[PDB]
Amino acid sequence: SFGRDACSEMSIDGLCQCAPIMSEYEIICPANAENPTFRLTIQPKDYVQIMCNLTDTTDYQQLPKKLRIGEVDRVQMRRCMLPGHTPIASILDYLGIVSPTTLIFESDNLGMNITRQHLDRLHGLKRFRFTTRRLTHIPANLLTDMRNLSHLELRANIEEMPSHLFDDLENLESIEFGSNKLRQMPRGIFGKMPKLKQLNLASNQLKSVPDGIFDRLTSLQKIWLHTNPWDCSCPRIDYLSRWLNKNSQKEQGSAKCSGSGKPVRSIICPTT
Ligand SMILES: *[C@@H]1O[C@H](CO)[C@@H](O)[C@H](O)[C@H]1NC(C)=O
Ligand SMILES: *[C@@H]1O[C@H](CO)[C@@H](O)[C@H](O)[C@H]1NC(C)=O
Repeated sequence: SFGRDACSEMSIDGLCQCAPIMSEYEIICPANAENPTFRLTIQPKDYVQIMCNLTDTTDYQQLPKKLRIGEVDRVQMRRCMLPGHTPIASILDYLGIVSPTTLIFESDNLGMNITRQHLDRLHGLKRFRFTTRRLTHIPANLLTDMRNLSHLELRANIEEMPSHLFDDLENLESIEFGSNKLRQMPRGIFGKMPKLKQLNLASNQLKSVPDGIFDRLTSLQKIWLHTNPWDCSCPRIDYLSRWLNKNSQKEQGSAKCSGSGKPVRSIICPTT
């Protein structure tokens, strides 16, 4: 585990400087640099933040060596690059970060397309947040083996969602897919979700949803569908209008119609 003694040792060799600030530790890599490659914030056994400023993936050599942070709950990686075709878990391993419950990877400088390999050796993760302003295509295998995952947030201007994205992810409790550019939803995307309580599909580009999309969401408590250009023509909006009327208590905010602006829940489709 990383402490005051481990922090003191770093300020002798000169590779990286450590400073005991408040109840945590601020690590600057390289030490004495105006614009450091790494800015680490370590609050022992609780939280570890990695503030990056890399021109290329090669700069990961500037990371503190022989560092043994140990067990940490939350890991926040801001502006960091994917270490090529190597898992993000390697950066965690190099720093001695053991069994993280949460991982937040926010970066507009990824350098490449996020693959299943970047998320490898992270099957024990409970919470995962991946944010990028850049146009990102998500593969179907990306979240495989992430079976212990209960919270997932993906804000990446994603246009299409692969159908087998949540294949063998039954422990999921919360999904945040807000402020993406999603036009569609696959038919059996939320098939095996017996533990999902919260689902956020707001601020997307959804005109419709396939019939029965939320029927297998038995544990659902909250749902966000607002700020979507919902096509409220019948019989297309029937399932969603009926579902949002029956599960009005679950709806957070109000999903409105493209033309009128009337809540989707207030639309009553006829039978023909
Ligand atoms: C990142 O590093 C470059 C030099 O490579 C520097 O010009 C820039 O100001 C740095 N940015 C931040 C936010 O530190
Ligand atoms: C990611 O992959 C897609 C094809 O699946 C490609 O069109 C896109 O340009 C790639 N992204 C980057 C940043 O190269």
